[PDB]
Amino acid sequence: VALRGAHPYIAALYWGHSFCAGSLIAPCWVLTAAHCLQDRPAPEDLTVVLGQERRNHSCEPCQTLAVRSYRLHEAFSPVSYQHDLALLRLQEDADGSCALLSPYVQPVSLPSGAARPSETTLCQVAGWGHQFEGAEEYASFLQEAQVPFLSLERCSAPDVHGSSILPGMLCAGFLEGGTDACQGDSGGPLVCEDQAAERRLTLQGIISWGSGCGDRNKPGVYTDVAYYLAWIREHTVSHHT
Repeated sequence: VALRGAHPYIAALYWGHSFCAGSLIAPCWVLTAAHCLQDRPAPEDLTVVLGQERRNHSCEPCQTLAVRSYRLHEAFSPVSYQHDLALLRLQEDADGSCALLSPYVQPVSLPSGAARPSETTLCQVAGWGHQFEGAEEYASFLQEAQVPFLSLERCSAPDVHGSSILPGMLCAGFLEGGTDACQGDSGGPLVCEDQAAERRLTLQGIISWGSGCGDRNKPGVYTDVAYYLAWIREHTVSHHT
């Protein structure tokens, strides 16, 4: 598998000094977490960079886009984080174009929903994660971890995430194994085996919440993209029908 062109769908989202990642699901659409947008920033103050290697760093294949509008799931809860997803409609330029697809910028495929994930499913989470403030020249690189899907039964254990796990959420990671809580970003991609899909890997999770960087790792909790599949289709459709 490739490495600088490793996760060409991952988007870097900026507002003020806050940060979130998301996933390019088509040239004009990015999928992220609703919690990233719950304070309702003006679309004009958002910046999306596709193809970025280091946060805050410009780069030759980096593409910077404005956002035209965005939609949070109408039922998102800021308290429990149930239904933690949003769509960004990117601003098209003079030509009707949004992301210029390239070897560094490519959309990720949505799950089929045919494929019901199991503890044997293999996944990957990408993100930048924790980085010490100051000294930009030392900005971290995108990194990735291989994580297994973690059953609802094991995730809802009192000892793991308890009654905090709600329908529409899924878990991935190791019970004690470690190292994802310091490397994922709110809204970032969990990409897993679909097999019943044209592509080998599809986007099956959006980084939602989990244990704090620094504490002992728990599995991360992700928005279960497949559960919202009709919501994502309906709000991206090209034509009213």
